[PDB]
Amino acid sequence: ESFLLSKVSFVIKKIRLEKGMTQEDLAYKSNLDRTYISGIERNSRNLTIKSLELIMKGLEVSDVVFFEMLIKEILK
Amino acid sequence: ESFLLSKVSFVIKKIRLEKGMTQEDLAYKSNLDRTYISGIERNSRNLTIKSLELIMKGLEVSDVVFFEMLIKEILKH
Amino acid sequence: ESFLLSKVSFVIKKIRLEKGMTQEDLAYKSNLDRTYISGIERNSRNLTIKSLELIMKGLEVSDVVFFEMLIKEILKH
Amino acid sequence: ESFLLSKVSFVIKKIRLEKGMTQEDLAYKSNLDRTYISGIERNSRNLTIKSLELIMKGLEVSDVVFFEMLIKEILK
DNA sequence: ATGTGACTTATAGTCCGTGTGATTATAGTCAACAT
DNA sequence: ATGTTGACTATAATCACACGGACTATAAGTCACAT
Repeated sequence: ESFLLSKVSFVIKKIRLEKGMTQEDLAYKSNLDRTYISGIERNSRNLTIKSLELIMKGLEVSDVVFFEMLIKEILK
Repeated sequence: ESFLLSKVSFVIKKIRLEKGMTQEDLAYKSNLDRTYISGIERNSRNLTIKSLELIMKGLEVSDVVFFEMLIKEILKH
Repeated sequence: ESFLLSKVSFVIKKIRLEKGMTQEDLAYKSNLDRTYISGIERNSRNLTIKSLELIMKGLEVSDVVFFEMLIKEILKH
Repeated sequence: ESFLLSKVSFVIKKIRLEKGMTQEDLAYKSNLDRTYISGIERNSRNLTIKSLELIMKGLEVSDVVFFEMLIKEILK
């Protein structure tokens, strides 16, 4: 697997939780598949930017906040 | 098309020129086709995080540094 | 345009495919531009004996056997 | 300089002589410059196929006969 | 609720080639004077 | 006759790039069945 990919996924999971969402609800909100999301969170998926963008919409988080977070997460 | 993509697209080119690289050099070190590097910069193609990671390694730049410039380009007017 | 040129350009391609090479290998091995190899085959282009020699070295072929295949191509109907 | 380019030039000179032609006449017959011809024969020019072709027409020699000769000259 | 697996279908990514403006090196062509 | 030296100017040859079609790998999106 990839280092970045795991932290993207970790971040996605982090934010979903800090907000109190279920996967079911992140899937609904972003108009994507729930198993799709589960896959990403166990990090069994290699998103495209577009997909990442949809997940950010679903999380209701701007690109900037996401990347600010991803950076922090990246530095152990 | 996509907001984030053209930003990612823009930043890949910006860095590449800042480092005096050519598409040929880049696609070189990213072990992607020079067609793909062109494709990305040209028509903001929808790359995968893994591919983006390869390009970062190609640009001889870190995850962090890239995303910090990404944030800057998004914030601009 | 020129009789001999399209014969030369035909034979460069023939050999290139016979040896299972691609254009951009040959462009490397011949120590000429990517687009020049294309341009020679694609249209014809008016190359120099020195450049022709480089290509022959690149096709991994001798002056002699090149010209022998050149003669054969000229002689065709 | 180049081996091939030398043998080419030598051949051009050879054929010119076996036909009893002067350079002046070889240049008239192919409409090129006499100093141009001179230059090739003293191996100071790297001609293009197009030019080579004009010289063959000026020598009144077919492409095939030229290369047949060029091959033989190439083999010592 | 979340996590599998496995199975299509869209598309990301590859591979080989075409065609092009802009710049640099050099062949094409023609002087003057040689011998 | 041929040789040589500068020249000017056409174009060979370079360099960075765009663009397309066809093919291969894989992400996108949806089932069934776990827990």
